[PDB]
Amino acid sequence: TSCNPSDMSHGYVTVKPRVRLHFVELGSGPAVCLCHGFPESWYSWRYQIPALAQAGYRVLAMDMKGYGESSAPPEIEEYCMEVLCKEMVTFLDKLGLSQAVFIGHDWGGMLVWYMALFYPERVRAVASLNTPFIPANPNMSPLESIKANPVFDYQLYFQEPGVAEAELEQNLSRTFKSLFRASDESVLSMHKVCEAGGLFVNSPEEPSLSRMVTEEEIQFYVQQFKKSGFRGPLNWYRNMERNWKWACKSLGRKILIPALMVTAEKDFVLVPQMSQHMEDWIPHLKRGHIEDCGHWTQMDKPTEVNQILIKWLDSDAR
Amino acid sequence: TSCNPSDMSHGYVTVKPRVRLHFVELGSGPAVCLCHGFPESWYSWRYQIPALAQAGYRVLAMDMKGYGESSAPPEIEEYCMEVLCKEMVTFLDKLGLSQAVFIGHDWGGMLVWYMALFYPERVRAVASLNTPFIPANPNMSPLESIKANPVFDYQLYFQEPGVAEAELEQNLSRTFKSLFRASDESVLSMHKVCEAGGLFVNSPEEPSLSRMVTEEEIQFYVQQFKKSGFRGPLNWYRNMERNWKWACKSLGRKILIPALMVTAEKDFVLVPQMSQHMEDWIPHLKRGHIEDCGHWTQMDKPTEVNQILIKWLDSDAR
Ligand SMILES: CCNC(=O)Nc1cccc2ccccc12
Ligand SMILES: CCNC(=O)Nc1cccc2ccccc12
Repeated sequence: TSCNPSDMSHGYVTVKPRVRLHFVELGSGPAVCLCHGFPESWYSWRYQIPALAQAGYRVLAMDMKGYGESSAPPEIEEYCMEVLCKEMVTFLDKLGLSQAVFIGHDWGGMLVWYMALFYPERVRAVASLNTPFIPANPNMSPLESIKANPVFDYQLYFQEPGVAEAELEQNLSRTFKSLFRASDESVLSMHKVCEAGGLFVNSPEEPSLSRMVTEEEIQFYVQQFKKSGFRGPLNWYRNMERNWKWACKSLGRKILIPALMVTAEKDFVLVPQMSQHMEDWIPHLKRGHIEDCGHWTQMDKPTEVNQILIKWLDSDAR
Repeated sequence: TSCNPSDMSHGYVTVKPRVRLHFVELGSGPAVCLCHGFPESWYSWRYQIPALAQAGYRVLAMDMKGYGESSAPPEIEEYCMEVLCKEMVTFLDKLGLSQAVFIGHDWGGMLVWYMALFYPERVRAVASLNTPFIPANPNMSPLESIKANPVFDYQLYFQEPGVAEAELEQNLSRTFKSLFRASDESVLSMHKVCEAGGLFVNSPEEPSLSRMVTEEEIQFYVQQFKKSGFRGPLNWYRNMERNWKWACKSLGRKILIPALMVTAEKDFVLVPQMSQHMEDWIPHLKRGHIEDCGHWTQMDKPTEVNQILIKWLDSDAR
């Protein structure tokens, strides 16, 4: 079971005069906020939305700041974790929600950890797909940390505004077809990007459609990204100095609320090994692991994600 | 406590191609659907929305078909009880709501009774402000019943398309200032409206502001009615025979779900005596009565409306 955009309830919350956030809503019961990653949409949760609502939950699948129908200001400062988390709290206030279960993937996963860290009174429970929780080191710089591991090469390529924007916007159909693939079907070399010139360097001009996605699904991402482009989505990566300084202010405090860390076996960037020793800083931490699952966790193994999320929600969040 | 439109969560549900239903959403818990009357808005529930949300309820204040941000087709048939009720069922389906407590006023009150009558499985509990539930007599004609009562003379004036629209749209500021008044402040005589050839005859050109409303509140209704006018709202009255024929299909069946009948002492059109013997057709009917309260119930006595609704929701709807 998937989602048809015309058959969904579309909600709009003005968090700031310049910032309006779009979301889809399905089901009744406890509020469950779904936060997608880069370069995604609310549509990335298409298989989770009817499954979680059927399970007995009020699903609020977000269109993150800079994505789809949500506002996309050009400023880099507008995409730091501090302002992004603040808006999500304002989103809960304007909807009359005291608490909500926050589930995130990729960049959304990073947001949900900081939402649980800085606002535990507004987050009932926290779940993250692929993205682990690493407390910021005050004696270590955020720039040299990305330079240390060769897999985060594309991150430095994403820093300069306009450089990644022109490549990703060049051909939207080619962009999502090359990105949304299973690990065995993938051709993207994340280890070396800056030297290669771009991300779709080894990718063909007309790539084949992956087994996880259809032509209709790919074209929805194409139409959504025509509204604002890639500037807003890429700006999430351009706040390494601001995010590090804000995270160092928490230092000592822990995420005491019920947590769930879901690792993807085939994610070569957000490797399952990165999630090690997370229970030292998170006492009520639960785990989930998906075999043959790449980076696009929701699209790759929807049945496995639905099973783990529902089981954890009914036992630890309810 | 009231509602500010810019700070509200705006939801949109496309129930039919050409028909999109707008609503404001606040709070968590059981779904509470609020249905306004003629010539109103979701804003008529401005005092109820924060009160019910604070009480522990998920408030869904509707912009009824033909009002404000909701779709307004010009077809008369599009505003009969049958198609209006079916669209509200589809509204619950697309939002993933199996049940919702329906609270209505005026035409919204007539809609909620028919939602409880034909779709009791989707109506958790039913409440109505001023509007009683009278079963349709298959031997009695709809035009004969309205003509027999001198108070329903204005309904005959509302029949011919364009006639009542031209008067109500002539001066929107005058329209809402003349209509939204407490019974003692009323400048409109609902008797002999056809004889006078208009509703605003005894009413002055520049009417004074009522004690219930401010200038800011009046201007909101003006701006909302600039979008589609009065054709859609007036079409709710132009389906007498269609509503009678559909109601006759229920014949003999009782509303077995929990129900609330709230009467307004000073409503001279929907008089408290019209609600007599309602318990014969509704076995589990609870009552409410507001003294010194005119037709604009929510506006006139907000504190009393909130006290009665919350008390009943906590004991019968939950
Ligand atoms: C929080 C940092 N996470 C990311 O940058 N994730 C990714 C973004 C875009 C393409 C990818 C392709 C493979 C793996 C991860 C990818
Ligand atoms: C379902 C039938 N109810 C109505 O027609 N209600 C009314 C509509 C417009 C103005 C009014 C003014 C006073 C009382 C009732 C009024």
